[PDB]
Amino acid sequence: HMTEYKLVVVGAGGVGKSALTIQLIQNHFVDEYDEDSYRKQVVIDGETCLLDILDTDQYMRTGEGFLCVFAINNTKSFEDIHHYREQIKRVKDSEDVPMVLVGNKSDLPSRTVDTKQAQDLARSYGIPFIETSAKTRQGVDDAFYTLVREIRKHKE
Ligand SMILES: Nc1nc2c(ncn2[C@@H]2O[C@H](COP(=O)(O)OP(=O)(O)OP(=O)(O)O)[C@@H](O)[C@H]2O)c(=O)[nH]1
Ligand SMILES: [Mg+2]
Repeated sequence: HMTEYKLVVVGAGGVGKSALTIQLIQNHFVDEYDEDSYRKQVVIDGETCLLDILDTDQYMRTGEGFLCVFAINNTKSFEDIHHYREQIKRVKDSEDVPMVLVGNKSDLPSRTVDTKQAQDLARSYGIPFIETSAKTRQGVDDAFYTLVREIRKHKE
């Protein structure tokens, strides 16, 4: 009676992958954290979805959609997005994998990646860009829901 979506959250260490997932799962922001996956049931456009979420193998090759996360005060995390996308394109053998680019930590003032750099990168890949804060919860639902919608756009 519900539809499963297998989602994988990738990106450089420290960008807030666990925090974003924990925000989705328990509606709270964890300052310090620690080895498995999470399930969440959520209605998205009138469909009961069971999200199966891996934070950071089986999931990489069977994942249906990817959140590619960098932090907006970590220029290197942003630069490394290319490596994460090439990896995904390799291990799914397609140039057209459901994916959302997420720029996390928007609450922080120390901002070294501009919204234009990020908009440019996402436009080049043909994917949505969503800005988030795991701390304030801004954008978190939006990122996961938009990923579900990209998966649907691609396959039944
Ligand atoms: N201010 C702020 N801090 C955040 C945010 N997201 C995560 N952090 C902090 O950044 C640090 C790293 O967050 P994690 O979720 O552990 O990062 P991760 O990407 O899962 O790191 P790995 O699991 O090592 O790959 C932690 O101290 C978090 O509290 C955010 O949106 N805003
Ligand atoms: Mg993590």
